[PDB]
Amino acid sequence: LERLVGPQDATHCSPGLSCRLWDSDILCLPGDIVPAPGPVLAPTHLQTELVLRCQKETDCDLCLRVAVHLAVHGHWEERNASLQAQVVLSFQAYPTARCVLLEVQVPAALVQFGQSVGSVVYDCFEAALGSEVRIWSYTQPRYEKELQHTQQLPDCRGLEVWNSIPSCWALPWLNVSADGDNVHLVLQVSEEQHFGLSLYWNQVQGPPKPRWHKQLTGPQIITLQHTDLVPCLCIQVWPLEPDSVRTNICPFREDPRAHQNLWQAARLRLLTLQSWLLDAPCSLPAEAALCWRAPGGDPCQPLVPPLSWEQVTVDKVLEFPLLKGHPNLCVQVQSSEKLQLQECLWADSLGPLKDDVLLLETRGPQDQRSLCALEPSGCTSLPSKASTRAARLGEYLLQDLQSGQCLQLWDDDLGALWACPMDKYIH
Amino acid sequence: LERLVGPQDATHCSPGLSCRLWDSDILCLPGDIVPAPGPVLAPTHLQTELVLRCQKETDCDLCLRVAVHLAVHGHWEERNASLQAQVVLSFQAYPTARCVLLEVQVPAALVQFGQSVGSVVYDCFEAALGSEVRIWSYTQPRYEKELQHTQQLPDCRGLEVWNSIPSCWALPWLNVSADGDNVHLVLQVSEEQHFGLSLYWNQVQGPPKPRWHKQLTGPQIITLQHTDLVPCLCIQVWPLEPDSVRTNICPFREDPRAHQNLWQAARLRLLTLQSWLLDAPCSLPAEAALCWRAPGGDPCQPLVPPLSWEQVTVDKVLEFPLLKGHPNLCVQVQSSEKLQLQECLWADSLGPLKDDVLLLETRGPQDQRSLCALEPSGCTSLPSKASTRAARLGEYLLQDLQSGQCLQLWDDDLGALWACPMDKYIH
Amino acid sequence: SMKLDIGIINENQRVSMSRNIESRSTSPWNYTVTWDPNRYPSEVVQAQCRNLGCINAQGKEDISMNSVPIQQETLVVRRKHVSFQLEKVLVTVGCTCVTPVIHH
Amino acid sequence: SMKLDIGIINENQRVSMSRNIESRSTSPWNYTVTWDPNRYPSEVVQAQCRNLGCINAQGKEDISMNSVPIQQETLVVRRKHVSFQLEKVLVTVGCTCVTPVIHH
Repeated sequence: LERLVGPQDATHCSPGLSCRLWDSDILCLPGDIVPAPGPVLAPTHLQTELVLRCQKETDCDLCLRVAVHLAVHGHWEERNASLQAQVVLSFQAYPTARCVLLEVQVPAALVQFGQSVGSVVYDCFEAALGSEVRIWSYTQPRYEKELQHTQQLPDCRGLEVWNSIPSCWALPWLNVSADGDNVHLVLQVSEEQHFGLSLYWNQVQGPPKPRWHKQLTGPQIITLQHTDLVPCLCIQVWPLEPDSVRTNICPFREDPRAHQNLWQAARLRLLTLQSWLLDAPCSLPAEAALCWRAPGGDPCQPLVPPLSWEQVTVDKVLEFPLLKGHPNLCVQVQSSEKLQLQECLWADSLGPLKDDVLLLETRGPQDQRSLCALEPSGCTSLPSKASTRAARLGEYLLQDLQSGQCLQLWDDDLGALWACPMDKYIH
Repeated sequence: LERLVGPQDATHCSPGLSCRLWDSDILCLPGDIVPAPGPVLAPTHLQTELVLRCQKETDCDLCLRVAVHLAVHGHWEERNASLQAQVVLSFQAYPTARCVLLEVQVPAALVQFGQSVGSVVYDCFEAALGSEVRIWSYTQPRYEKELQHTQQLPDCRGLEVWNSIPSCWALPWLNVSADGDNVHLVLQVSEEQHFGLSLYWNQVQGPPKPRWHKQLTGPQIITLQHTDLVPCLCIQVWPLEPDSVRTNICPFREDPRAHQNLWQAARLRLLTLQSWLLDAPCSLPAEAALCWRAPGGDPCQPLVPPLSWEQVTVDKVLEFPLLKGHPNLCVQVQSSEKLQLQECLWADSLGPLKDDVLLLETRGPQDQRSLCALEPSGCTSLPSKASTRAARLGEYLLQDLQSGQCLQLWDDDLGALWACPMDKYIH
Repeated sequence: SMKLDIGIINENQRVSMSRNIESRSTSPWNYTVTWDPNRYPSEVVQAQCRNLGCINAQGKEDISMNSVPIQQETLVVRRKHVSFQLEKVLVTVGCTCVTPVIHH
Repeated sequence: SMKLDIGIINENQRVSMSRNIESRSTSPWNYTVTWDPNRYPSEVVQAQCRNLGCINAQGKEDISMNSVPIQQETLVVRRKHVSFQLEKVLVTVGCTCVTPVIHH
């Protein structure tokens, strides 16, 4: 009846019949079919119920209960009319296989030609989680075609299947504690457990970003600094056994501190004038654009327009839009519409910050050249009557520009960017 | 006696004794050792001779002849004194195994306690080329320890082993004919043969350079153009069977036409100002250096000195030495001290050829600046009384240089290279 | 010829835990059930390498490597007439990925 | 219990041509000879995977892949007292390289 059988094998009969289990894993041969010499018992249909064979409460496994239905077949000929039958049960769960012989005695009262006698039940063929098992049934002599039955077995993903089976709980348990001012990896395994532990940074394309690997003998508590936290920091655990199941967990995906540290570790690097790279532990969606830094310090004004915020992908080469590099040109990086990076990539190569004014010419209709100077207090159209450095020098800068004393940084059908040195006027 | 046995198994005796081969691959058990009940025959030493079992002249295989030596052992007790013995021969060539029972009758005249009776010989255990085979011998009953013998078998690399064994000649035969104005790959295989064919360019580090792959049904004649020939062009043939042996051949390694075509297909490419790449089908040792091309045409003078011929490796990034690029600067490539390439890498990017004079200043002791102009007729020291373009303009160029009207291409503690535009004087 | 028992000694070993190995392998294989009712075991499962080459990281066939079958010589019991006879059957169990024997 | 013949039916198959597979494999293995003189075959050769991971193109161990043993349940004949009994032995034949079961 029960979903729980003991550790010993046992047979079960429908009322009236008598079944004796004769298995010690016999040498079962279906053999050839023989003409029946009168009424024979015949296996009609196999039915398999999944069951749990427990040798103790901790040690439990999936077991397969098989019920074999029998009917009176063979030739019709008009203790006396009792019918004997010896029923083989063949089980094949690749790689292993086992054979079970059962013997049924059906009393005369149950012997009605054509109709059933009932069933014989077998507890049970033990098989591995997720295995595909095949069963065959037949009598010996064989009077008909063998019955066949194929079952796919459940994975640890089943209810009962979890708490009682060790192949489901004896897995490397992981818990996290960010309360001890540091980050703790609580590894709940048995004292005797040998296991592989790997801390990795889960990147999009070509995910391996190795950080740590340790063959251990648990249980252990691996302590990390809250400065080592990144959103793509994932843990991989597995017992050091061939084909053991690996458990992966990414618990920092939306952690505030992780994202905080992610940008602290992010760096912009120059490969060549027209090649730059974003280096970050994790790959978050971001937008990047060129910025103009003044020699007065950090107040860096982005050049949108005429330029645009383009999507930046971590560990992918970014080809600069402009024709000429400038020490005052910095690359700005924003994610979730918040500024995260501002590396002035031409400060070491072409540096330091030059005292140059940036002019934004815009060709109007009739190809009219309209000049504007990028100043701390916005863009001022030249020449102007403003009490600002570039407006005061407007007429001199306009002469510099058209006399070709200014460096062209960017050219387009709609406009141009110009770097005009002020050094001749400020000193 | 012979190195050639027939296809049927047969036993051989030393004089006097009688041996009957009883093998049909028996169920041989060494079993446990038993006390001898008087004189017993004992296997003393195994000896294996390699032999050739031929069912026809084409079908032949390596066979293992085993001679088992027997002596009178056991207990000493003082047709009559004839001794019987049944000798097992166990052969194990992984994965297969076979057992041979032989029965020896030793006449009384040969029964001398302690001494030999002679040998029984077995033709033969067939085994695969290059296989490691293990042999055991013992009597049944077993009165002593089994004898053991391990043999390593030869590969097709043996004499007799070649011409008579099919696993050696049934290989995909390849011949080459460059006489039919084109190049021919004569593939001598049987009409029924299915085989993999691959034409590749054998590179040093990371050798795959795919060119062709064809699953065929030979014999075939693959025709190539003598324009497709390169020294590293190698052919790979193998029958389409799991783990079949692949045959590789590189017949163009020192062919004149191949080397000729190699450079025709070689190209220099620009990645950025300070990055260039040599693209060639094969990787030959070569030296590369910067060249100065005049607007008059092809007569390109290399700049050694102050520069040097540096070793160039095919499919490896080469970082330019100079600080500024020039359309007149070309890259020259030499191999076996012969010029093979002259690509002017800045002709499309910064081109066309500018009418500029190249000045080679050399700082002497006391840091003395000595200027020289690279002209078609060598380098002329400035200012000069020569009837050459740059000498005539010497005094004007010297003014241009020191007035900073010349572009510096290269700087060093020992000298500098200068590009001086002549456009102001030639028109 | 001697007598043989119907009982089969089973050591009940458990190293059999690995799952869907035939599909997860870089040298994947397919199975084929062979059936004979006068043979013990009646079903002898034979593996066949799915490809000649091995499967690369991109999930495509790689000609530079070879899927090779792993064979084992095994015993089956055959019924005769009635008597029993042992019979050796060569079984491909699975496949492995090997670097080819490239003779020059 | 029935009678069994001493003769062994041998089909003489030849698919056995592959060489040094245990060392040429990306999931290499070592062999171990087990011996019992009252067992047929007396020597039962057992393979053991040389590593937990597979060997990469550079000849080094790769943790991201698994060398997994290929096992086959096989019959051996055992001598008793005298009578014969069949016995099932679990044999590791070789190893294959598999992509691991990474549960999340």
